[PDB]
Amino acid sequence: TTHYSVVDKDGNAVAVTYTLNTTFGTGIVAGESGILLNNQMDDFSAKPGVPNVYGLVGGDANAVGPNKRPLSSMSPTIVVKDGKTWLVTGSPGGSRIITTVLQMVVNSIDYGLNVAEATNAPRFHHQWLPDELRVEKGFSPDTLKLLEAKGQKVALKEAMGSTQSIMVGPDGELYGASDPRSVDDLTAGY
Amino acid sequence: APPVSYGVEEDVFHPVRAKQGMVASVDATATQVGVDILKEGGNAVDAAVAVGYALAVTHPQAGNLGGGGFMLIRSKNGNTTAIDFREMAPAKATRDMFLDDQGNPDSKKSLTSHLASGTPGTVAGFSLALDKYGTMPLNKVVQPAFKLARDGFIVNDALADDLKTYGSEVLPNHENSKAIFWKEGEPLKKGDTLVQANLAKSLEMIAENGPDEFYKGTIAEQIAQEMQKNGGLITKEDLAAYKAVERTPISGDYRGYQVYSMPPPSSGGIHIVQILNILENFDMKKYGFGSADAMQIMAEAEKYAYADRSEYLGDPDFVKVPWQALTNKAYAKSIADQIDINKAKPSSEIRPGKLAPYE
Repeated sequence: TTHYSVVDKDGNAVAVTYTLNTTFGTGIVAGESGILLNNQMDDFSAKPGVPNVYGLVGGDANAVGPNKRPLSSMSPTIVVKDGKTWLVTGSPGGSRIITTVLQMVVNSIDYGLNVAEATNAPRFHHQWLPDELRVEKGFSPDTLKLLEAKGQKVALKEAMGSTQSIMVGPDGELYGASDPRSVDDLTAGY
Repeated sequence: APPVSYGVEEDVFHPVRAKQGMVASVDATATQVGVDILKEGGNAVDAAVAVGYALAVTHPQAGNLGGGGFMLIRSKNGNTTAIDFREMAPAKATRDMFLDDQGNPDSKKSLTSHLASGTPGTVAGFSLALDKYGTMPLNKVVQPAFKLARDGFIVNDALADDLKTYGSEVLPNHENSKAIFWKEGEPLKKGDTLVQANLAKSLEMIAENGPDEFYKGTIAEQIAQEMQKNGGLITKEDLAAYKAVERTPISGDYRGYQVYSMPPPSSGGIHIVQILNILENFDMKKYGFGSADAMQIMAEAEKYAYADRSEYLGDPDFVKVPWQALTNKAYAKSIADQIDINKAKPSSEIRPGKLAPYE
């Protein structure tokens, strides 16, 4: 999965998140078309109560069905401030997309972090099942001990997501940030 | 909510600044394609479609023509809309198609076999958007990607590492795939040039004949054949029946800010709004980033949201999603009252909430 954001000189904005699902999808190219094929069918609940590749679970609502669109967690998002487009973001990460975008919004609104600060800040996540508070490196050992004391099952794991965001000043100035978690990414303008 | 910060010289991390247009993506080359398009006069949608096609060439890991996704568009005039171009299960798809003889899900079938594919919507999604909200003809936004495919580009660290790590698990297991991404028995390495002649042909035909090339043309034929000859389900009828769909965005209000995100078939928008609704009841600013309390509150809020996700979310065209109740501030308040700043509630004691009193 991958996400990208765009804002033009007129103030129009677009946030796109698209995917093949897993990296390279099935790895199957369709004949001589050169096009790789997705393995999006795994996003369906294969059997009630049985988790998929991302640990997500479902029932009848997300059950496999003809012509049905499998449930996705992709969240291209746009936040408005004082009536104007202010934050354009999104990210890959399957189940973690929700919490990653959530943190971008909270970091921006509640903590007053500039878009780059919000982007480079460490991330944590909890998706009910499994029952663990997943965290990246970057949080204070002291802080982490409190969480476990509170009853959280802290689990230090792999970096989460790849936000590609743009914050728009009321005067039209554009501020962007590419996730450090993705080598070779880039935010550029003119 | 405290005052916002666009960034100052004293910060540790600095955003990239621009006065006219900007593009943020996972790939330097794709980002530059987007910027060139804006410089040439195209709008955000035009640049977005160009970037999408470029990534389908330079970031085969996820950029694609054979996958699907979502797009959120907000016009300078405030009109905000969502484009659903998520894949559709084939007409022959069956509820238990991924269960083995013992009734247990076979991950191999839903991840690596020809049965794992849904009918692609990316091409349809980009055209629906370009036609209605763009200003440039398809051929112009596709051209940059076409050249990258035809003339090739240099494999960088990201692509080389991904081909080696994830590619090794599936790419060499298919002759046509191996012929493109593998070289001298190994995955392409950094510094090598990746030329994708077949993809260039597909792109050229789409730029020339429009989206019908993919859904009814030579490309559709190539997909249907690949399926028919290898136990797949996607047929020409499936491709001919695919349609991207413009939907109303899911949105909410958080401390005076309005948040717009994707609606079902995506679960993202609803739960982001729901969680924000929960957090609104707490003075997050006060606790601050990295504080045990802030993390405690958000961790708990999240549990309740994912619990509901597992129960009420699905393709809106097949099931009715209680989005109003899920994004109801009263419901969020009831969840917030259950949050103990000093003790976490086990996921075992948490179940999909009762929405009746909020519908």
